[PDB]
Amino acid sequence: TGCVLNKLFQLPTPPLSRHQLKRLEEHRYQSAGRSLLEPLMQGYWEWLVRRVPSWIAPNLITIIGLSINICTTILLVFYCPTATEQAPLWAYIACACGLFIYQSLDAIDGKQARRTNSSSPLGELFDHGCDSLSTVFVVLGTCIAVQLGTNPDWMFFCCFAGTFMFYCAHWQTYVSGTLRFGIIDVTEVQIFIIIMHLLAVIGGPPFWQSMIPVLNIQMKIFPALCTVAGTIFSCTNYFRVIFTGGVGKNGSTIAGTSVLSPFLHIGSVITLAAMIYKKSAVQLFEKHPCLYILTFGFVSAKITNKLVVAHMTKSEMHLHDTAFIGPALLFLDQYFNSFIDEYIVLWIALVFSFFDLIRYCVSVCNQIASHLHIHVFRIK
Amino acid sequence: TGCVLNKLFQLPTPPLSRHQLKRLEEHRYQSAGRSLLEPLMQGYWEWLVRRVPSWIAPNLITIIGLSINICTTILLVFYCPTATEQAPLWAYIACACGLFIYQSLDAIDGKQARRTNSSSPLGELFDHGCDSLSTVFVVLGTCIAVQLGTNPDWMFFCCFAGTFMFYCAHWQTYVSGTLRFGIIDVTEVQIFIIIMHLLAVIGGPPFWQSMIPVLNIQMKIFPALCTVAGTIFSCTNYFRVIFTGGVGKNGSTIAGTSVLSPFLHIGSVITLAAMIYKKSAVQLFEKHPCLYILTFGFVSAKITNKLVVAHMTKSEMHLHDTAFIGPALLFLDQYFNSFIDEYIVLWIALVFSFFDLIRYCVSVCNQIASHLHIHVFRIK
Ligand SMILES: C[N+](C)(C)CCOP(=O)([O-])OP(=O)(O)OC[C@H]1O[C@@H](n2ccc(N)nc2=O)[C@H](O)[C@@H]1O
Ligand SMILES: C[N+](C)(C)CCOP(=O)([O-])OP(=O)(O)OC[C@H]1O[C@@H](n2ccc(N)nc2=O)[C@H](O)[C@@H]1O
Ligand SMILES: [Mg+2]
Ligand SMILES: [Mg+2]
Ligand SMILES: [Mg+2]
Ligand SMILES: [Mg+2]
Repeated sequence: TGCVLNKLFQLPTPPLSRHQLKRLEEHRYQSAGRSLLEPLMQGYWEWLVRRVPSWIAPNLITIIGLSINICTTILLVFYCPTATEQAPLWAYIACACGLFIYQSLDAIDGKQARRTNSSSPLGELFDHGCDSLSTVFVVLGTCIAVQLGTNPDWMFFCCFAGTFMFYCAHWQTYVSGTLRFGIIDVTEVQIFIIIMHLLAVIGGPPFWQSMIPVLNIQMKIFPALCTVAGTIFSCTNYFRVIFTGGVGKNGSTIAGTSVLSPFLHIGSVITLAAMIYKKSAVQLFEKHPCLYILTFGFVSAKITNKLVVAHMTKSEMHLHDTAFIGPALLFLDQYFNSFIDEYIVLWIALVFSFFDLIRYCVSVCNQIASHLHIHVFRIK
Repeated sequence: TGCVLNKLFQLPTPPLSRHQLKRLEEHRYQSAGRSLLEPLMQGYWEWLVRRVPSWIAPNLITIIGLSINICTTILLVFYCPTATEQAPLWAYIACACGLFIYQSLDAIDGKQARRTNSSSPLGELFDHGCDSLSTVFVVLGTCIAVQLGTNPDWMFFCCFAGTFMFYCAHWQTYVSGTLRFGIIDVTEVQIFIIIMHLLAVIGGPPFWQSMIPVLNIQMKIFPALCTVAGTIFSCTNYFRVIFTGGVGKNGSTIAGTSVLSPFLHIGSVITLAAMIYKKSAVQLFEKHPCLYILTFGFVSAKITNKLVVAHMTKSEMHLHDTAFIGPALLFLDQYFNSFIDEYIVLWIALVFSFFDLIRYCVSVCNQIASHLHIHVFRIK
């Protein structure tokens, strides 16, 4: 049983050459900037991390974080799959508490890593690899909380903008070598999302359906308008640095590739999502919104994780990836006038994309761990 | 003018690594077998090659062959673009003479190469690269001669079968290292095509429309039935050797790749041609058959030439190639319910595929020529 399962999750060919892993060993983390709300929370997080026992490995906290986040959002998705129903109030509280636990466990893992001398390139790749998967579920859970499924165009834009903004933050890191925090970053967005879930508890659908008297717009467009305003502001800060801050030869990226090369990957994901939406004869997204976002979210999360791998190995990005096979199956199905029911194909695309993400992650983590001789979830 | 034009035809990145070209230098041509009609023509070709002056480089004869073949077929395509009209009789004679000149010039180029000590890996790549382009035009010209455009399903199968059979002959060479001639090969097929053009001169449309009394099938299906029978016979000889004749480790190819890997490339070309045909709302192939065959022919010819390159460099085949961009443009256009007229998109796809083929060929030929220090069209 263990031999077949291990063979199922290992990639047939090693994803990294021997020279990139050695180059990965020479990598040294550099970050700059300070978020607006971060200095107040540091006192809380410094208290919390000191209570964690020293024998707990860093990557085990992260996986606990994801598991709490996945379970609470999947339960919320289970109760409200078209985003029009109302779930029991305690489910939103559980998601609210789960995200607060996630944020608290994320922010202390590197403090535990420092204190215990267990900082490693595996930890950095795993952390940012965990952040990439969590981001799709938090924005989806937000969309459920505001019942944005009744207005799909706003739902489509907001969910994919968050994934695109998160990828673009990592894109800046691929060119410049340094993680730069804005005034509004992950902490402010997540704090805004936890409070929003509590208003969804207090006011329900009548609050969200109430009219804002000054603007004559529905209240549901305000988080989306905040997403528009937030995207423009965040992109402006990020885009100045990609075009002017290239440290490679002749202002190229650190890998010597074109500064526009990561755009094509996330752009292809967003474009494919747009192609399937506007051509669907059965209104696929409107009938099954949560399942669709999860399918392309795993595709998007893997593409982000490949950029992290590309960052850590100082390598080029190949546009051709197996992650697009699942969306292509959906894309080919719509080409034949939906000869098979798209809902069945979407489940096939979901299951494939999930397993393909997990297979890549397990194979990369195991290969690096064997080379550096540490265990991923155990301290020696 | 010369700097911009040279930049237009060179690929931005060198297609071959330094180690594959060195490995290409160690390649030694090996062939086995004898065709049925070849021993009688050898006496004629030995007479002809002795009359060619020794200062003519081999690759210049080949390019003369292609130019005569291209011009005569394009003139025939110019007169009969839907394959239903009748061209003037002298145009078929010119094509008949042109193919006879092609065959005669092809068969003597290696004899000239031997006699003059000018045999080189560039010559072998250029020769098989020239054969791959000529094959699409000869089968297309045959289809014009029999007016097969009135029956598109037979026209589609026969043209693509010839390209697939020719690729498969080279596929056997990629696994086994040796060119194996059958009893029915290029010589017998071309001799059958020259005689067929002369019957098209003698009998015209009434002969081709006459009923065969014993079978109750139209005469137009007989070359296609010969193509079916020929494909089955030829595939049977070829397919035994791919499955049992692998000389690599554990019966793999000489490059260590799966024996099924070349199938995916030519299969994708044939499948794409099939997708665009059956979904077209405007009956695109029936209105513009010659233009369609030329578009996918250049795609198919390049993919064959990449296999030749893959053979000569003992390298793996990458499925991702720029040659598919042109068909994909057509494929994406049909996905949006033909928002642009497919005829215009097909011209765009033709022009792109032609330039992309030429760009690849010029860049590869120039890179190898500079490394081995010979001139492609000039003997020192
Ligand atoms: C801004 N925060 C701190 C609130 C959260 C986002 O920040 P993050 O999690 O991307 O990184 P961070 O600022 O916590 O940095 C912690 C650092 O610890 C290291 N790290 C992380 C995870 C892990 N399993 N092992 C590690 O050694 C990495 O070098 C990481 O960069
Ligand atoms: C069976 N024929 C001979 C009628 C035609 C098909 O055969 P082909 O053209 O593939 O090869 P061939 O049997 O003429 O072999 C001629 C050989 O000459 C060499 N050659 C070819 C072309 C060229 N410009 N320079 C060369 O040195 C190659 O090694 C080639 O293999
Ligand atoms: Mg952290
Ligand atoms: Mg983190
Ligand atoms: Mg020859
Ligand atoms: Mg030849």
